Amino acid sequence: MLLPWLILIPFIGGFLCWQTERFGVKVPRWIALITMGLTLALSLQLWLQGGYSLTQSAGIPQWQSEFDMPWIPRFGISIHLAIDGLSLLMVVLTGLLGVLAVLCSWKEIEKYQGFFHLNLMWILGGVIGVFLAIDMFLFFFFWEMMLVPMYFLIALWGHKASDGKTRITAATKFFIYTQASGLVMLIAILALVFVHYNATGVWTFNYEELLNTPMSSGVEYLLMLGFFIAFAVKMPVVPLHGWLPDAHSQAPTAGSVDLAGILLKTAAYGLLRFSLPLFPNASAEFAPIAMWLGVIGIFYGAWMAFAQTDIKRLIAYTSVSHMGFVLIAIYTGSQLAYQGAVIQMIAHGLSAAGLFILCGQLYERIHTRDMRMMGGLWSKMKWLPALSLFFAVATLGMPGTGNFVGEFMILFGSFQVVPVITVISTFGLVFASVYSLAMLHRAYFGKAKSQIASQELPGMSLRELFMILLLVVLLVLLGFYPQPILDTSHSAIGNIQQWFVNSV
Amino acid sequence: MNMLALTIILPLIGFVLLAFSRGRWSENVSAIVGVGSVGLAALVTAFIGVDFFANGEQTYSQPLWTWMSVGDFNIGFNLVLDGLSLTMLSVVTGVGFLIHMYASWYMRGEEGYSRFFAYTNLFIASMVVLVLADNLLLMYLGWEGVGLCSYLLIGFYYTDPKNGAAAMKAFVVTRVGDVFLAFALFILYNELGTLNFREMVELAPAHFADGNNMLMWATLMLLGGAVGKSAQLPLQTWLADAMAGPTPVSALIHAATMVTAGVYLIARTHGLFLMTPEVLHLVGIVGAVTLLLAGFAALVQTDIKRVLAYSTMSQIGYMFLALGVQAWDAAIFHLMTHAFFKALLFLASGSVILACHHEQNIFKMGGLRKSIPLVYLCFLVGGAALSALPLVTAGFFSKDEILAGAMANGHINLMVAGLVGAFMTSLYTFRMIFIVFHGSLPLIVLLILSTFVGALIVPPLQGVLPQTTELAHGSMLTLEITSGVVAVVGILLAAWLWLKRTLVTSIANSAPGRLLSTWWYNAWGFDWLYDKVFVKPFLGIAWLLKRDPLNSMMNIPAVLSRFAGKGLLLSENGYLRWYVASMSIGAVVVLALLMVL
Ligand SMILES: CCCCCCCCCCCCCCCCCC(=O)OC[C@H](COP(=O)(O)OCCN)OC(=O)CCCCCCCCCCCCCCCCC
Ligand SMILES: CCCCCCCCCCCCCCCCCC(=O)OC[C@H](COP(=O)(O)OCCN)OC(=O)CCCCCCCCCCCCCCCCC
Ligand SMILES: CCCCCCCCCCCCCCCCCC(=O)OC[C@H](COP(=O)(O)OCCN)OC(=O)CCCCCCCCCCCCCCCCC
Ligand SMILES: CCCCCCCCCCCCCCCCCC(=O)OC[C@H](COP(=O)(O)OCCN)OC(=O)CCCCCCCCCCCCCCCCC
Repeated sequence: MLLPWLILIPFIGGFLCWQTERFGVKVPRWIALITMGLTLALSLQLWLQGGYSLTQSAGIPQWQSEFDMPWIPRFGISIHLAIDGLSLLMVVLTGLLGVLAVLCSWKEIEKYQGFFHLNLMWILGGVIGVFLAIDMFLFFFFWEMMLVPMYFLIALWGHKASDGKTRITAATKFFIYTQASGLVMLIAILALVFVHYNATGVWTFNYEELLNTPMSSGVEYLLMLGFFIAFAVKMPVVPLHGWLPDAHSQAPTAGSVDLAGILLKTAAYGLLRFSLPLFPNASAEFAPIAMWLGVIGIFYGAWMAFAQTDIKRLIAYTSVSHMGFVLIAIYTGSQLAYQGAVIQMIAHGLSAAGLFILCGQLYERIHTRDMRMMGGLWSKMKWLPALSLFFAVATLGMPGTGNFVGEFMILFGSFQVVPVITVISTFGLVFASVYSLAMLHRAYFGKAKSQIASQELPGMSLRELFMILLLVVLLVLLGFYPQPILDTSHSAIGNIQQWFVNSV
Repeated sequence: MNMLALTIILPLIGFVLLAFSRGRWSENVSAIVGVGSVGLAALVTAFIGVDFFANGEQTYSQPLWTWMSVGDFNIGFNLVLDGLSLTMLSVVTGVGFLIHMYASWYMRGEEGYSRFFAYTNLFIASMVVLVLADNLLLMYLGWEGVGLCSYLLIGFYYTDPKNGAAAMKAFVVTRVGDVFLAFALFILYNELGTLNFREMVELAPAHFADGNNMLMWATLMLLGGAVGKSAQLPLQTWLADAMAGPTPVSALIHAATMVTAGVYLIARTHGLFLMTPEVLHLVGIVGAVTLLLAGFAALVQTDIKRVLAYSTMSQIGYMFLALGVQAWDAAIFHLMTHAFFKALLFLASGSVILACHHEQNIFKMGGLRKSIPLVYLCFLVGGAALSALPLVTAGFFSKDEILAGAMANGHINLMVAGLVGAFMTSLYTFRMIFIVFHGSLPLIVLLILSTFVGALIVPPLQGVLPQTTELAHGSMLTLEITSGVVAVVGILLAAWLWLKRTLVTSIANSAPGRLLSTWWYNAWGFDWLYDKVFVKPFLGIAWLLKRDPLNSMMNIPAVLSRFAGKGLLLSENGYLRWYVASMSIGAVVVLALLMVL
């Protein structure tokens, strides 16, 4: 009932951010903060009234909330929203990251700032719509309509130091990757709908009815592969990753775009919600390939992160390695590893948000991303090197931060399932420590390697400092007390796990 | 007595306050906050020990919350205290308090005073969590904390790139050890379903009645973590190269917290190690080999701090040997006494470094007894405890119990390795002492504690650790006699060579002698071996991959599309006759295709 308004509030807020552009230049940032805070507080309200900790696994489907309104009745297509514990954690994460994105672009006083806010809330509403939709066509519709605002702001609002051709190239690469993979997912969706219509005789795009689809072994594999190609472009899974560092490097300078579009992990949610319950046998046969792709992602992303001279590319490849861990977790079929993957998704969102915000601030003060032109920055800045030290410490998976809870719970469940992959992944944790310390030494330690690094730099503003400290506090609380998050997503994870292991 | 959480929280409060102070407070205020938090932890430890002895030495449990609860995966945030935890907590808090006082005197006028004390307070907090945890995951939290704090404190003078390189090396080597420890944790949860130490010991014999392979794997990985943190074979290079940091950092790492963590981990998990006797004898072998290599390296070192580092490695090898021969009480007693005299030796070395006001070589020094006699006396008593001077110092008694435990169990190779290691310790210790010296309330406190007064302290390990098998009184008498004779022979012989230097220069110039001296100066080539097999291939693969080959191979279809479009656009030449010709060609193709089906 309140989920249609969950998708509609960001859209109307961005529309009004564009509409009241005439009343001022610093007007639409307050409207942006108001609508993102409204979405966040509404999500917190539905969390507090959800009662997910007192919910038992009663099979699939099992939603806290659901809503259906017929949109294209010719194909049996309806706006069908639903919410349970995992999707609620994802939308609360989306609201928090959207609030941080609005707070991140606060000082961007431009003529067309209202349109940038409109694009940002179209992105956030699209991510929320992917997290809430349970109609397959409608889910794919949100999956692909997140693309156009993200393309336009990467191409037009992106990294100003680089030429416009580089930003346009990065935006086009990202759009082509994700839209081609989305079209493959649409092909899989259409084939599944037609197979069910041939089996029964009724048109439906409802996820709850497509679950009981009798398919031969091999057709289910192809449908799973189309879904996985979409979810692997967006995950990112190697070798479908390079759009991610080129899009992060050509993202807008403030860092809001990294938070709004990329650092929300809709592909892991899609694999948990759609790839495993619709095609459980095919996912079971596909599991070793996905696990070895995850291992390759971990080590390749670590080696790529060590090789960078740009900080933003280093953080992007760090994200690639962490999502390799998550990809190993999702295909284990283990409840402990699934819960660890949920914790890892949330902790990766918070920690990479902190890293990208700090990198954007550092670029604001030193006007370069090149790590050979900076050094000894611990003696020049007041807050930035120590908070960067905290987020790089959380990045390598230090206990006391939520990343450790996620990674080690993933590794506990995976060692219960796949021991050798777990051993190789823990040596990947050693690699994570190596690249985090390399970034810390190249940026903030040693002597100044240029003229801008030899100068005292201004301290951070109170808004950026307070949002960074909020991320720090949330990461520490996740590391020391992850139990509310686990109790929130226990029922949905349990139902997905039971459907996955009771069908193979 | 429920103030174990206080002993965790107080150094945490000190770290948080001094970190958010960011150097703005005065030096006196920063010293008060850091040293007062560590001293308050020590005082709460003292009261906890008093009440622990008042209640008949009973194990106490203080749960706080449930850290993780996912089905059968139940990890609690609970502390436990027994005699071993009390001994480690007392050693950590007291020696850390003395080092904090000396660092408060020593770091005057330095940059990052409050940052230094915040890092040391987080170090103390992490080690208190390490020694007080009742399960392996909370102990892993403390393990990673002490690793991170050691990285932060070794590279304290961050402007010098050598300091940062040493800190990064220490962190990476310790993290390898922690990955081995993580393997042990995964094995133990997968097998026993719990990570609580008492519960694992209770459930291991029933679960492993048929197959003992996974328990042997878990204990081997526990030893891997232990040698990772205690700087033993094959992860010992970081202690050699961690001299880049300041002197109280070295005292904290070598005496109070860092190197004792592996010994504590082996002692705490002694039930699992006793269920796998081959792994326990492997612990003893690792300790014996490590102390042999450390002594042979310590004789040929050139700086005071490197000699002290390799002496620390040698005595940690002694403790590992004592654990391997089931002399648990001797191992913990030697841990306390070595904490005392090694902290004292590092404090005196820092004093002589301040007196020389430079990182001067030891071969230039000589005749400093007429200028700084108190530092000479501190170095002499610390070396006498190091070299086991009989009936004067506590280190002699601790090594005597270690050797008695080695004798009473029936291990001859470990016994002779310990004897020649005591000989080697005497030679390198008095080599350093007579090369440098010929040719202060904490200082008094650990000078007193480096005598038999420190030997009077008995660790209360009756209920937690098993008692060592009693050697015969005659055999004990001959072992004490031969230990004293070996120590005195080493002292007198090293004083004979290193009082002019004539016989030493014979092997110090011969080609096999130069080869052996340079081989033992390079940590037996382990740094070179690790550079060749780990670091250089890592840099090579990173340089090979720096251009992102997978991105290019996925960019290949865009190149193919551009080439195909450029090729197809050549047919749009604008000639009407070619357009008619292409229409007729397409007509031919369509007609032929329709005819062939
Ligand atoms: C200019 C650039 C563009 C042009 C050049 C590049 C090429 C573009 C085209 C590429 C795709 C080609 C077609 C791929 C699908 C082939 C389908 C097929 O052959 O299916 C056969 C069979 C069908 O199932 P069947 O067994 O008949 O079921 C009835 C009884 N069971 O199928 C099965 O039984 C299952 C077969 C599964 C394996 C075949 C599909 C491989 C897909 C490879 C990509 C994804 C790999 C995994 C993910 C990697 C990391 C993201
Ligand atoms: C380059 C980008 C685009 C990707 C390539 C384009 C799509 C390639 C799809 C290849 C499909 C190969 C199918 C081979 C068999 C076809 C004839 C046949 O025997 O069909 C069997 C069956 C009809 O018999 P029926 O009684 O209806 O069976 C019900 C059980 N499903 O048939 C059915 O029931 C329907 C079978 C549908 C199979 C799924 C089709 C879509 C799968 C997702 C996309 C392709 C795979 C992922 C991408 C590959 C790499 C690019
Ligand atoms: C738990 C018991 C022990 C068990 C093991 C635990 C190990 C894991 C611990 C994880 C936490 C991160 C550890 C590393 C943090 C390093 C921060 C740092 O360097 O602080 C020092 C720095 C002051 O240094 P200084 O040079 O004087 O000032 C810079 C400018 N002049 O400080 C500053 O510049 C300002 C402070 C920067 C950030 C400090 C740390 C923040 C994270 C911890 C607290 C988070 C909030 C806790 C409360 C949450 C709500 C209840
Ligand atoms: C090794 C770490 C040791 C612990 C100290 C520091 C931990 C990190 C501090 C920030 C995060 C705290 C997260 C945990 C808070 C308590 C969670 C909880 O469940 O509390 C409830 C518990 C009483 O309920 P109980 O019945 O035990 O629970 C069973 C199911 N409800 O409540 C209790 O039992 C009361 C617990 C009180 C704890 C007070 C801690 C004060 C810490 C001050 C310094 C903070 C330093 C933060 C940074 C550390 C390094 C990153």
